Amino acid sequence: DEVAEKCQKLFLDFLEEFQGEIKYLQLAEELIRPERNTLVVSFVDLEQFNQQLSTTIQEEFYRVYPYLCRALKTFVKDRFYVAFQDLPTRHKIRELTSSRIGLLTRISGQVVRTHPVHPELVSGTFLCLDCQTVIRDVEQQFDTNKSRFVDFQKVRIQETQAELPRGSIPRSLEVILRAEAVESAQAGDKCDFTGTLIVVPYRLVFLACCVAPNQMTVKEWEKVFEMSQDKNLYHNLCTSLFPTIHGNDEVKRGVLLMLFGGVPKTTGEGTSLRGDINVCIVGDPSTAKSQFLKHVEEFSPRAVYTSGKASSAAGLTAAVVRDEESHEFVIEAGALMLADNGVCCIDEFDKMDVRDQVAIHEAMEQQTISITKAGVKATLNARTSILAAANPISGHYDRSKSLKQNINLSAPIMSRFDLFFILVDECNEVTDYAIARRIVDLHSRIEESIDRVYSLDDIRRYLLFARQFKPKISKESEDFIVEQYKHLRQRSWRITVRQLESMIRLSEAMARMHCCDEVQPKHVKEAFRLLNKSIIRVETPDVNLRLGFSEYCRISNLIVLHLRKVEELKRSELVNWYLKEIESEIDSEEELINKKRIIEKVIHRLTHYDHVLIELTEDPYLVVNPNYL
Amino acid sequence: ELARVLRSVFVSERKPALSMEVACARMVGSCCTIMSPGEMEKHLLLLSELLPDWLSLHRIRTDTYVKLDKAADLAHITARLAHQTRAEE
Amino acid sequence: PLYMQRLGEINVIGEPFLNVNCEHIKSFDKNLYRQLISYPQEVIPTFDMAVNEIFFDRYPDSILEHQIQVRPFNALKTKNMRNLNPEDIDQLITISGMVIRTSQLIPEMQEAFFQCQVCAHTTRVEMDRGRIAEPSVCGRCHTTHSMALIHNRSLFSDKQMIKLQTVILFAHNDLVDKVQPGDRVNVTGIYRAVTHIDVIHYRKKLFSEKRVELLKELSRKPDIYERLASALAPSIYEHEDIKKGILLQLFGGTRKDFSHTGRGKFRAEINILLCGDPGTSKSQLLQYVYNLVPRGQYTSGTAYVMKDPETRQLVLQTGALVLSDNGICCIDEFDKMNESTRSVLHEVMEQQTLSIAKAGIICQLNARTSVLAAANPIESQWNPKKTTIENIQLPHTLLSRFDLIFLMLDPQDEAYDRRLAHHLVALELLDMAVLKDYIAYAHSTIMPRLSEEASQALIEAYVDMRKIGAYPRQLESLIRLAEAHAKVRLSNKVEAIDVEEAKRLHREALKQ
Ligand SMILES: Nc1ncnc2c1ncn2[C@@H]1O[C@H](COP(=O)(O)OP(=O)(O)OP(O)(O)=S)[C@@H](O)[C@H]1O
Ligand SMILES: [Mg+2]
Ligand SMILES: [Zn+2]
Repeated sequence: DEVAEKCQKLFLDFLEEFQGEIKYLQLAEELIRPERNTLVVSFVDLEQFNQQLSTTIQEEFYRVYPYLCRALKTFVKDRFYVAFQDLPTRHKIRELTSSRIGLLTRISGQVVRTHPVHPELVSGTFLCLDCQTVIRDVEQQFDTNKSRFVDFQKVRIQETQAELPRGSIPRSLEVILRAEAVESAQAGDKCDFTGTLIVVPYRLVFLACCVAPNQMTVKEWEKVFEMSQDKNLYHNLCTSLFPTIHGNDEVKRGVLLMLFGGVPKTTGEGTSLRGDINVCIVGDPSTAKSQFLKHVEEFSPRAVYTSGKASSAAGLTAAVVRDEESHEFVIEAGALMLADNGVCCIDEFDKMDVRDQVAIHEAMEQQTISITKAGVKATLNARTSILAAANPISGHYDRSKSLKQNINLSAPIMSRFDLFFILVDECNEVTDYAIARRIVDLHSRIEESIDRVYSLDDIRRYLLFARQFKPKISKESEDFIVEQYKHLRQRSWRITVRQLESMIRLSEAMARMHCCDEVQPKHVKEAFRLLNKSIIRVETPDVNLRLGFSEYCRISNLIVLHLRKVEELKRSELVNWYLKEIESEIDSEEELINKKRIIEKVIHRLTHYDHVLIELTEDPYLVVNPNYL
Repeated sequence: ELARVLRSVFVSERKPALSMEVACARMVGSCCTIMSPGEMEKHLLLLSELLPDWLSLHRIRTDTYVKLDKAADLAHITARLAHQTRAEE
Repeated sequence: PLYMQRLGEINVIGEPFLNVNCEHIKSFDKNLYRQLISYPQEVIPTFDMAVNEIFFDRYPDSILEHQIQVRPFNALKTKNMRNLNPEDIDQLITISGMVIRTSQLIPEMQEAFFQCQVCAHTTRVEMDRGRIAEPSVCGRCHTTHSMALIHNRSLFSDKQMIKLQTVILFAHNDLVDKVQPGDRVNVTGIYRAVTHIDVIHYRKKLFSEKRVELLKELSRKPDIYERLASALAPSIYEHEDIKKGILLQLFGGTRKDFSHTGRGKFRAEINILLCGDPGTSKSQLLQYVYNLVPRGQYTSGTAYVMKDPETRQLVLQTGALVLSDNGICCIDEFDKMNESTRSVLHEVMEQQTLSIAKAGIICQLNARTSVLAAANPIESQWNPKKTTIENIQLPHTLLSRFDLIFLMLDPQDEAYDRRLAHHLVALELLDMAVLKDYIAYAHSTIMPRLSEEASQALIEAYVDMRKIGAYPRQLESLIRLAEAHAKVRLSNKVEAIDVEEAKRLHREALKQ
């Protein structure tokens, strides 16, 4: 093949002239090392150096690969295998056809099974038994001392879930790895393999060479920076992530926090502390129990969804199945281990049998799953965050019975959820009007009725950037957490050390959200409410111009705290202080006059209705009722 | 940068012209940034309007097809794009 | 001549494939059409040669991937699959059918690449008639029996075996993978016996102008709806509201994709529950619906795993629910069903999808079906009580999922018995035959959309309804019913009349 010799000469040219330092000289010198026998070559450098050679290699890789090896051997000997990387095109397993045989392509899949390393005889020195003639350098079409052997690994891969079309069985592919590619892949991992599709007697097999698992653009980086400095980032994210869901913002905050997640810690005793969050939603029907699952599934690419009763014990964690060809027993993966480092959503968790939940138990806390079945002994990682949806007994929360009698769940399962929300439905005219108008507006005005503060892709990029930081806990946060847990535990869903760890995780999640390298007590105060609230209405009613109950409590708390601090004032002075403190939010004269109106009304209402403030004789003195805590 | 990828796409497909849908899908599946197909379509339209000599669009029936000259030097085209960006600034 | 424009379009696109309608050949030349039917395998090369010569004469500078191939389709022999005879061997045949299973990609050699074992002299042999013409001598050193075959260097064509509902189809090259199981295809190809059919072409409007005019004339009648109510189930007496609900379910709602919103695909298909004593019109009505509606399913009170004997791989079989996709599924004796199946039913009722995670098999399936269920009260008699559960014992979830619930009570009124007996002893045609095509036309052509007046009406209806107790799902059902009534009037906009009629029907059902 003249073109093969031309390709060999051009590869020599690339190796000898690519640069102000030649990148491959050190790699070639290290190729002398016995443990190093494959050379990694970038495809982008090959294509930029010349295009004819790049196209020829991409098109006749099998034709010129031994010539490439010969060129590598010649170049090294002047002072072995060739590996390629960074191919710009990704392809799907369902795209692999006979028309692509011999083409250099890279394929994405998930490793499901592995086989041990075997010696493969490449060139064999054969001894004739009739005339004692030694035949050397005999290639094999698919004396041990003088023959050449290469390490081999066989991998079985399965289609990714995202690329799987609905109603289709994910096909499996066989992959051959040699030399340095051996043992570089582990079962349960997702990898991209660069190589070719060869013809085995027929049969389809992929020969691979490589495996796969600051520099961002200026404008994307600047957008991330700008949105990282937003003071209202938390509420804006909460609104944008669920634009079509009305109320129930506590659930939104909880799911956002579990998306952020905490940091895992491993003790010197080797024990691993879970750095994830598990969330349970239980409620009467017609609520948004499901919609959150769908939103988090569509938003996060690493999300898995499943139903309650249709899932068996084997299908959740793993199963032990006998392999047809090998006549042995192997492990088929379950949903939990496929959802590794992701989120798993379970719908109708109540309908699941106890025999299934007891299997879930181990993955819930120890974050790993152990199998000791039929002579098969193994442990697998199950680093997942579980989001469970359920309804109370008989579908309706009966107030004639106790709270404990309204949930048919085991005590450890109740204990192992960090956040446990219970939703109760009530008949209120204003809530009915809001729900009806939202639903009809969505049905009639599909796209123009959506106002998203930030793009979904922007949220994804920000979350990816934020998840890699690991904040430190401050001493002030430390003693604040100590005293808060003191107060909380001094009062069914018992509060154990697990809740303390959940509180620490929530504080760390708040710290990661704000891109802060250290944890501040404000995060602790924020998470304390979320841990406390438990049973939650759809929406609080208005208080007489109207103002929400939460804001009313916030203003009351602020004013009481300031007066009580000053105890160790005057009406006008206190109003001036409040307006000084809230200057960071007001941006217009109208908002200032509105705030003045609101604070005057609230102070009057507290003075004359709630009796928390007592007047003492145009600027009367104000004192706190000594029985408010 | 996207233009570079586009070139490689036409290198990979062994075809002189491709539809909007397949080309946009492959570019999104190979781009370094997650983007919507509509953004890719608008970017392709911008490339066609700025640089018609390299890249041509043909309206056939109910679709628009994309054809490119593979022999053009990428460095000169990149310099022209940088000059156009500077001019628009 | 349309064919010259077709050739120009092929030139512009570069795809060397010609689709030729057999009726055009029959009209142009009956003898040539007969020759095509009798010996397609010999006239197809002639057609390819003629079209290639014409195209190269017109545009000789064509860089074609492959030579232009002619694909005839829609032959007169639209024989039924069961009408095959030994007479039409090696003739073209066209069959309509359903695809069940498709095999994986099967490579077949078409060019054998041989290399000399001494001087590496290379040659190519065309694969002909299932035999390999292996060279015996070398072209350079003339050494006998020095040829080696390289599988990788050889040329392969993709072929696929497909099961059609049964017959075996063999798709080659381009035709491979173009058809997904679960679809209806008209396959045109040559009949061969070893029996099998080799595919040449796949096929995946129906009303004249007079039919559309007649439909418009009928729709302009304000009574047609009620008249259509009289058209449904003539043997069933004094169930006009039930017939109205069945017709509205037949029309159904309109499908909307909320992909830009981040929300799941909302259900747009209507389900109705019926409860009453056995021996009533339940079974007859269910049979009538199943017979009238295409793709209907009848079941009595899902997907499964089958071992492939060939590759020892676990494949999936689709239950009646999946098989009735875009159709209507009717179930009898709802109460008497196992609780596991009813637990499964919640997902298909709500999300129209179904997820399975069993024995390492994880899959999701589309289940766009309408459920028409018949149930029997637990007492076998209407005990005077308050809630429907007190008579039927059904969970609140399943009841809340149903859009419409109707109860069949045999009244203790003598005149009703008179009318029933007279209807029995005495026990239209222009309507149902037209109505099938009318429903198909309404489904394919029109889609209504919501208005502001109907928005305000629905908001008021919701706020009034909750005072009686109310879930947003009944509001969604009311929207669906309004869409169905708008489709009934063939109106592109939902108005006050649709909302008022839907509210009237809902309140009548609740009162009863
Ligand atoms: N706050 C809300 N905003 C918008 N739509 C809502 C709201 N609450 C309820 N809905 C609507 O009511 C539907 C019910 O939500 P789902 O979560 O699917 O039902 P569910 O409460 O989970 O009951 P199950 O578990 O499916 S029996 C939603 O899909 C929305 O269409
Ligand atoms: Mg739900
Ligand atoms: Zn020879």
